[PDB]
Amino acid sequence: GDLGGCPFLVAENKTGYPTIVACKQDCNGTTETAPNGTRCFSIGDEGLRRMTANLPYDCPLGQCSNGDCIPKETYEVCYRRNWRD
Repeated sequence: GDLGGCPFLVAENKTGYPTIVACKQDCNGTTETAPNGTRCFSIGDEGLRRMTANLPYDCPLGQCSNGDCIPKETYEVCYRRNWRD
């Protein structure tokens, strides 16, 4: 063991409910894949990082299938919430 461990970056709704922004990631060469059917936003780690903190964005909803966030063509307001910045 020693493989993986990296947690998934999350967007949140106004009150703090988290949703992942990617359905897979690479952790030091180990791929980690979210369970099929998991709710996600199809914006990616990059997308979350580009969001201005504490501002509302219309985030595209999806559902994980084999490591990919498959968009539902629906949207929900989501936020990037830093500890500090």
